[PDB]
Amino acid sequence: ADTICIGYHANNSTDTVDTVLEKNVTVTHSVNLLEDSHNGKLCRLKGIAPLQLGKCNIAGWLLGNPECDPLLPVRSWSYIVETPNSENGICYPGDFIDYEELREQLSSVSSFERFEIFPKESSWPNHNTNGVTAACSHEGKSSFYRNLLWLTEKEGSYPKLKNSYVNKKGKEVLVLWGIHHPPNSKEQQNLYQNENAYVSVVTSNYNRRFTPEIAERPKVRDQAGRMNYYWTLLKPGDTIIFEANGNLIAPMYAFALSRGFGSGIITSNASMHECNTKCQTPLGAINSSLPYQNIHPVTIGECPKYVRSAKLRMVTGLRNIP
Amino acid sequence: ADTICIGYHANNSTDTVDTVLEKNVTVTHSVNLLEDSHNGKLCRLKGIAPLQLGKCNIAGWLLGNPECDPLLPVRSWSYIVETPNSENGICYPGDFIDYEELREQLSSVSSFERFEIFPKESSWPNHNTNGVTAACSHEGKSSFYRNLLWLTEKEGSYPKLKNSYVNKKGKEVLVLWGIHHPPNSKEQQNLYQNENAYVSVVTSNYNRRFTPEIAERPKVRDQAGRMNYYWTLLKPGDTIIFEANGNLIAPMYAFALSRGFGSGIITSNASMHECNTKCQTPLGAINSSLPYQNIHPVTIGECPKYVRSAKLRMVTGLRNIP
Amino acid sequence: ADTICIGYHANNSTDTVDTVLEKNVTVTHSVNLLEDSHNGKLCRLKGIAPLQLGKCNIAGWLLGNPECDPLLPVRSWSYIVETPNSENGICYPGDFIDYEELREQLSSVSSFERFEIFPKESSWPNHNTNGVTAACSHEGKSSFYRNLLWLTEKEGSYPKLKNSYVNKKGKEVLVLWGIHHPPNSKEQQNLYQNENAYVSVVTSNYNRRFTPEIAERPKVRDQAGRMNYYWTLLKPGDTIIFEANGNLIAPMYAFALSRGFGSGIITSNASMHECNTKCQTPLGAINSSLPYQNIHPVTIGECPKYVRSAKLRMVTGLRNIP
Amino acid sequence: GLFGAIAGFIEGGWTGMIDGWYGYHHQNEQGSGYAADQKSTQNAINGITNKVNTVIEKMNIQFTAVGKEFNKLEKRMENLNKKVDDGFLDIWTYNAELLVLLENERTLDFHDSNVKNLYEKVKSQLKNNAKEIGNGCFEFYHKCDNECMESVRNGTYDYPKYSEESKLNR
Amino acid sequence: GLFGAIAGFIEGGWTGMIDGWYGYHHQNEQGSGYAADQKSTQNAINGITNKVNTVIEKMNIQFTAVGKEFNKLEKRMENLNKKVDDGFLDIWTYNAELLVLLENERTLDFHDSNVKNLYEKVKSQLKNNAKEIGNGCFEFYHKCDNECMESVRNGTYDYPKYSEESKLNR
Amino acid sequence: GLFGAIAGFIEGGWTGMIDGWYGYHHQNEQGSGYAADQKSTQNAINGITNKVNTVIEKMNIQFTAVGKEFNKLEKRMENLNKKVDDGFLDIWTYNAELLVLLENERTLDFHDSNVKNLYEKVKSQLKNNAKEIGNGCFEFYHKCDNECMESVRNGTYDYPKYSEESKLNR
Amino acid sequence: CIEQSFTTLFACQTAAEIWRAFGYTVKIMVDGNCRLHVC
Amino acid sequence: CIEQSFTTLFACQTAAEIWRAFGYTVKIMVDGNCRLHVC
Amino acid sequence: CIEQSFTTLFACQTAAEIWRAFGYTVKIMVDGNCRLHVC
Ligand SMILES: *[C@@H]1O[C@H](CO)[C@@H](O[C@@H]2O[C@H](CO)[C@@H](O[C@@H]3O[C@H](CO)[C@@H](O)[C@H](O)[C@@H]3O)[C@H](O)[C@H]2NC(C)=O)[C@H](O)[C@H]1NC(C)=O
Ligand SMILES: *[C@@H]1O[C@H](CO)[C@@H](O[C@@H]2O[C@H](CO)[C@@H](O[C@@H]3O[C@H](CO)[C@@H](O)[C@H](O)[C@@H]3O)[C@H](O)[C@H]2NC(C)=O)[C@H](O)[C@H]1NC(C)=O
Ligand SMILES: *[C@@H]1O[C@H](CO)[C@@H](O[C@@H]2O[C@H](CO)[C@@H](O[C@@H]3O[C@H](CO)[C@@H](O)[C@H](O)[C@@H]3O)[C@H](O)[C@H]2NC(C)=O)[C@H](O)[C@H]1NC(C)=O
Ligand SMILES: *[C@@H]1O[C@H](CO)[C@@H](O[C@@H]2O[C@H](CO)[C@@H](O)[C@H](O)[C@H]2NC(C)=O)[C@H](O)[C@H]1NC(C)=O
Ligand SMILES: *[C@@H]1O[C@H](CO)[C@@H](O[C@@H]2O[C@H](CO)[C@@H](O)[C@H](O)[C@H]2NC(C)=O)[C@H](O)[C@H]1NC(C)=O
Ligand SMILES: *[C@@H]1O[C@H](CO)[C@@H](O[C@@H]2O[C@H](CO)[C@@H](O)[C@H](O)[C@H]2NC(C)=O)[C@H](O)[C@H]1NC(C)=O
Ligand SMILES: *[C@@H]1O[C@H](CO)[C@@H](O)[C@H](O)[C@H]1NC(C)=O
Ligand SMILES: *[C@@H]1O[C@H](CO)[C@@H](O)[C@H](O)[C@H]1NC(C)=O
Ligand SMILES: *[C@@H]1O[C@H](CO)[C@@H](O)[C@H](O)[C@H]1NC(C)=O
Repeated sequence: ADTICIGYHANNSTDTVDTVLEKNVTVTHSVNLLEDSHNGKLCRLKGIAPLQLGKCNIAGWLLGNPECDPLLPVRSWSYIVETPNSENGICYPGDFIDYEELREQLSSVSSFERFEIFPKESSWPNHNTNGVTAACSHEGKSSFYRNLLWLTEKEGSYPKLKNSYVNKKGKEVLVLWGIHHPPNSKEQQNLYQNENAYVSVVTSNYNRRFTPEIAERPKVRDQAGRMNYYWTLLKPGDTIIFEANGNLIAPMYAFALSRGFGSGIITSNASMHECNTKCQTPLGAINSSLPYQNIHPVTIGECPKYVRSAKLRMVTGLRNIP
Repeated sequence: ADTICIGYHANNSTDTVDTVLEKNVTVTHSVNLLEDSHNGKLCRLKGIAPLQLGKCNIAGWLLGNPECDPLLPVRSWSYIVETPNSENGICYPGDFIDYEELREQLSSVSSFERFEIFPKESSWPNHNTNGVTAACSHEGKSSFYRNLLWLTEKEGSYPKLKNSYVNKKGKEVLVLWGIHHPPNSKEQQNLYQNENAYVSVVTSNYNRRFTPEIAERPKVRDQAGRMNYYWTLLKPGDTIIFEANGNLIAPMYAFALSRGFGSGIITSNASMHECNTKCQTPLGAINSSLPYQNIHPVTIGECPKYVRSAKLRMVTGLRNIP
Repeated sequence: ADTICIGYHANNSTDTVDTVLEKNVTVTHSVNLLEDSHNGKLCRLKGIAPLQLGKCNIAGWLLGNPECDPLLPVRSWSYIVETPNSENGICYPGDFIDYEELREQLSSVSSFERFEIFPKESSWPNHNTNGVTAACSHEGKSSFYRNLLWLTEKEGSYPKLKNSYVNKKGKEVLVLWGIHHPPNSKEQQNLYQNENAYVSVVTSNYNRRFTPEIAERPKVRDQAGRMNYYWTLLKPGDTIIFEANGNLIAPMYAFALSRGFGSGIITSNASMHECNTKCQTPLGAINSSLPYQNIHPVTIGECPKYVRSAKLRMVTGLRNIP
Repeated sequence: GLFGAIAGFIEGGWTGMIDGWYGYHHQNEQGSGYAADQKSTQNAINGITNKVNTVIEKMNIQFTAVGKEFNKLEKRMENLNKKVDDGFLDIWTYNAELLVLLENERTLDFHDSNVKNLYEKVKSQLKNNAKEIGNGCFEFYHKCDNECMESVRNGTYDYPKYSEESKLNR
Repeated sequence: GLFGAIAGFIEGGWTGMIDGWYGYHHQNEQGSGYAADQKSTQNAINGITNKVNTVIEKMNIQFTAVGKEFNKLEKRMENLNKKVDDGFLDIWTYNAELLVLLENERTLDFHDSNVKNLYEKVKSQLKNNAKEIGNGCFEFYHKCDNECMESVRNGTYDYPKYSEESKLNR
Repeated sequence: GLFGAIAGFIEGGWTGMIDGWYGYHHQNEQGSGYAADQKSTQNAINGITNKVNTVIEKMNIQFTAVGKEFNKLEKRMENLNKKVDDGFLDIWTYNAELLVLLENERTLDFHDSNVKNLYEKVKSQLKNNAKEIGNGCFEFYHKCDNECMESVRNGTYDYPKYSEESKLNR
Repeated sequence: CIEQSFTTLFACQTAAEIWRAFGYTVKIMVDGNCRLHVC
Repeated sequence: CIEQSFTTLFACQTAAEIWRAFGYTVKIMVDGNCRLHVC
Repeated sequence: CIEQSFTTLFACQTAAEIWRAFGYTVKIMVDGNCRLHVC
């Protein structure tokens, strides 16, 4: 006699999923939700290449450490890459004050204009501007930071100075400067004339007076003196004023900042290729529609959500029983 | 032949819900869990009206900026409202140190007693107490903060002073004071006599020595000098001591604080009405038993849980098939 | 006629569980997931006893307050217990700078070697090292911290001193020192000779110059002067240098630190017993395989996850209907 | 749906049954009418309202939450605070929406199950004294007046009582 | 319940069936007794214990967690730390309680389903060699000794073997 | 499974049915073959793909997330930041895994239900014009050519049409 | 008649409206609990 | 023929591959939505 | 006899007590896994 049977699909699938009641159920159809593949490359993001600091770090870059000269013309970037070798930073020893905050600020900068805030020949008429140091050597000559200017006595005198810059860039301007602390009083006298010298820096939302601390520190890069490095953000339309009768390492170049969201600083061992991505990790770029990934918690762009999971597979079909 | 059928309710409901398998299912009964309605008003909370700072900010309020005089008698409040116009703060230019921390402290204060910690006529017997400034003008006359006192030389001298207050209020006492920094040495001499002056302030858990910084700043409100503003909380039973031979802007009124939980500072464009609520947001008050709301993340009182959702509707009845 | 019936188990269980649809369902089998039992004791962790500070706090312990002498030989511990009576800390009044950070550092220390960084008799050849104070009395005699050394003038002079220690321990070395602030100028002169004295402390990642502040504070423990207390971590292979012409309370003993994970500082009223646990809370130790506990959020070791719940019971069997 | 009854072998609902979610329509010599099944309706309202209470109990309130301020050199702390606020908001938005979606699916399935179980309960009382005619309906092989109908509705139908007359008819 | 069997058409449980969650009670000339169904009991214990393991696996431990201290001018940081601690505790308390409530509902429904499927399995073996008498019970139209009973219990009942004698009796 | 059909009373699947998840195998004088049931297959693909979309919609992206730095005297802040990062990661890992486990269980049960409902639908059309022979199969008491078979498959089987010839045969 | 007790006002209000939609009488008693007497 | 609309690319791709595994024809239209025309 | 393997001690203990409640014999082997030999 004739028959009809009701039944369900089976196929050759070997994919498995877990449920709460049962592990490793073989199923006819399923989909992986966890991305574990990346291309092992640093890529452009939305077309724009990252800034590779190489053997330089952020401090070497923004002060203009002469070892970092290849970075000087770069104006825009999609993220910033340091490496475990990013070591060339300050070259004349001292401390960089609020460095972590500066790195945090830079993480939302997408481009800047490097400009001459105090032109070297016209800004400091009665001071020498040519001071260099063997601690910042370049091509076998004593040199100095490309964005700062060492002011010293001229003809035996270091008269009180006052210079100011009005921010007409329509953008925040990042100003860096330094304070020099000689190791002894004759260096103080030789460099700056005035034994009891001061520096002050003033904006509408920043004010600090600096007094040098004369003392012999252990030698670092052959230097017994020290140089501390400072920064502030000058708001649009504000004025910054520098006053000193010694010890000021003056700004020469500053940075008009353009903000963007989604940038950041990462550390990476990967190599730059000519590729483009929507999602970069320090291990490689991700090109995926999957909702989750277990590749890396550090992400630039628009990336799957990081989880610690080893497997996330959703069944769509049914128990496979061929 | 007779019949009986088993069946289910249908009605004229057009409400829909979503499930995981299916969107926009029309159902016979359901309930909205997401509150999206507020009354567009600032209200009292549990009976107590908020403190509306209006054109003043916290600093103008607690220093007693003369523009803020209407605030002087208020003793209790349920929350504090600033507006985008809350601009009258310090009137003699300078910095307010640890201002964010002071705002955070004030967020748990439900009332205070404003009291004369150092009575003007008896506290400073050998100093003038009448100093005013055009930077803090009121009714067309130079004036000064209502809670501080500008001490100056009397008969050509500014003798060393020491005053102390013992906290017998059984509450923390908020003490504010200021440090004046003249623009030049003749002002220093004229106001305070002593060229190398100091101020010290001491409690059991606070101690600071202040030394004036004489220098010409750009003029702000026509002032080249500066005044920095400081605060501390004097614990019950502790003593605060002020010592100076110049430059002290002395406390005159202080605040015995009563703590409560659930207060806060909000910024709002809404208007005060004669209404009462259990839940206030910067957009309006909420009167709801619903568990969630998408109105605002800033809440005073006991409010539904904020979520970004646009719809949360739970079905209670069944698929509606009339 | 013969019969067969299909059915389900029932028993005498009175355990209940809740579901979403129904509360207090009596079920045949179930398991409690929420641990609410602890043994009411402080125990060893993985064999190692905790450090009980007793009437001392961290500051009294690491400075060597003479009241804390029983702690001096302890070298390793599994966690640190303070009590509500842990009050003996600094004995000569002053501030302990970055104390919260020091406590946070100590929370990952599992042992240390207390060693003589500057031997008392050889380190300070032209200074007295025997200064004591009644503020740090012991056994009815003026005494001093066991890990620091009060240097003073010898034969009327306090010559400029410079001492340094090179860290050859292969571990971070915790160095503590103090800065003394006499109440008046004759004490300054009597103790240190030099009226305008300074102290400096220098490592590769620490540098500070201290200048005493001479003034009469209210008396605390009968002292009008003050002593501030400082610390730093000297990295392996680095050198720390002390320079002074007065006012230095010198390091004498320091601590070579061994790091471990999972340690911490707790406050507890419980008593030490001869027991061992994998999980300690301030109320008692937990010995449990359950996934959750509602005993305490503070945990040392490997503990069930803390939740606020009063009951978590999972049914494993079925509705019980005897 | 999972139990095959609602929008399934009973193709539509009844606007005429106004006094509960599940029940009966009868037709005999005396007339026709709708009547909700009171026990399953009442148990289901008890279950569904307990479910609402349970959902609400677990998250329904927040206490005062106000902004914090950070100065120009506290950008890391300000970003940390914002990461915390955004991250908790992400989690609670996810939790709230998914709890409602999942409970909605379960609620519809629960109603489907209750209809299916009421149908099977009647089926097992009538046995072969009635025939299954489609769409959730039974046609009796005997006369079933309102007393007989009520005994079906309250689960006390007496199969032996009508079985001889049913036997003759089918 | 969702499958209509437990607290449903089988109104109560059996304290006399002590060796599993589901099974059989028989009565014939040789006697009467209870016997658990071993396959469905064993599969269900396997499922339920896997479910416990899965729940436990996802959250069962915390490592050292101790308090932090803040000075008098670190109230924002102290409040930020407290917001983090309270917020994580809110989330884990919610997660733990709701996971247990939801899994408890599913567990009871799973048992109900297993009883229902065991009933239907016997029903489909016996066909019209027995009659459904209520409360999960079948009454044979033939003599069914213990060998016959065991064949029902282990799913190898031989309908043609007894069908002539059943036919004569009904 | 919960509905007793898949890996249940229909013991295995069909590699020969390649055009949907559920359907029919027939055998008559004209031949034999497989055919998916198009309506239940299409509704199920619609449901399952909506479920995937819903899961994905609720969590599928993170925006830029980069490390923060802390100096040697910011260890509390550094630990606070790490507590936040680790705690959110714990929660999202738990959420993701448990959502998939729970939805996987529901998906398999959904397929089981669809097979069960298709079986019962055919059963209720054929009534006693066919006999239930085991393993999801019916054997007709009448000749059922391909037009008859298609009417079973599309839910329009005409029981009165074949009932006399069926009656004679059983 | 039927008694229900609710720890949330919302669920109490929700339950009352369903019963009333089917023609039942509902008396509400607020006492942390919200209680329904349904007839 | 059948129309589906998806707010996620992933679900769109997932749906297309299932239909195609059963021999259906699928045209995909990307338009925030991803739409399937299934025949 | 039946073998089970558990990644958590808790679930192992839970499973052993259920089997034993029904009269089965359970031998436990702890080896990260906890294993049950059920007879
Ligand atoms: C369910 O509804 C049925 C039908 O209304 C109820 O059964 C009826 O119960 C009444 C009891 O008052 C019976 O009346 C009695 O009849 C006997 C038998 O002849 C007579 O001797 C008594 O003096 C009395 O009048 C009636 O027979 C009976 N009808 C049927 C069809 O069973 C039943 O009580 C209801 N059960 C529940 C749980 O609501
Ligand atoms: C389920 O239980 C039934 C009933 O105990 C088992 O069936 C019985 O299996 C035995 C096999 O040892 C059969 O004995 C054999 O009988 C034949 C037929 O007359 C005889 O020729 C052989 O030499 C042998 O003695 C017995 O007939 C049979 N009884 C019935 C009622 O089928 C069955 O093995 C069990 N199946 C499982 C999967 O546990
Ligand atoms: C489900 O499949 C069945 C079987 O293929 C379809 O029923 C068939 O429908 C056709 C309509 O073209 C019927 O043909 C008509 O037959 C009548 C009756 O003798 C004749 O007078 C007409 O001129 C016409 O040729 C055919 O009888 C009918 N067969 C059966 C067994 O019912 C049905 O249309 C399909 N339904 C759906 C919803 O797909
Ligand atoms: C991202 O991955 C997709 C594949 O998943 C790439 O799309 C393929 O591109 C190749 C060109 O090399 C085409 O031949 C294929 O037809 C495409 N496949 C699909 C499914 O679209 C895409 O190019 C990748 N994008 C980037 C930026 O790497
Ligand atoms: C909060 O809202 C409820 C309504 O949801 C208000 O209660 C109503 O108050 C009016 C008076 O204007 C009464 O006539 C109604 O009978 C009340 N309805 C209910 C459902 O209780 C309540 O007054 C509101 N409270 C506030 C403070 O605005
Ligand atoms: C932790 O608790 C378990 C019990 O849950 C203890 O194990 C028992 O130890 C006693 C010895 O006093 C034995 O006689 C029992 O047979 C053990 N029972 C089980 C179930 O293992 C264990 O000793 C406890 N551990 C600690 C460190 O307290
Ligand atoms: C499995 O089946 C698919 C679809 O029918 C086919 O394309 C593939 O070649 C098969 N693979 C194996 C290994 O059988
Ligand atoms: C819908 O039904 C409700 C309840 O029967 C009734 O009160 C209302 O007026 C109806 N509305 C419309 C638009 O039919
Ligand atoms: C309940 O039943 C268990 C298992 O049969 C038995 O061991 C126990 O003694 C009983 N307790 C009571 C109070 O009946």
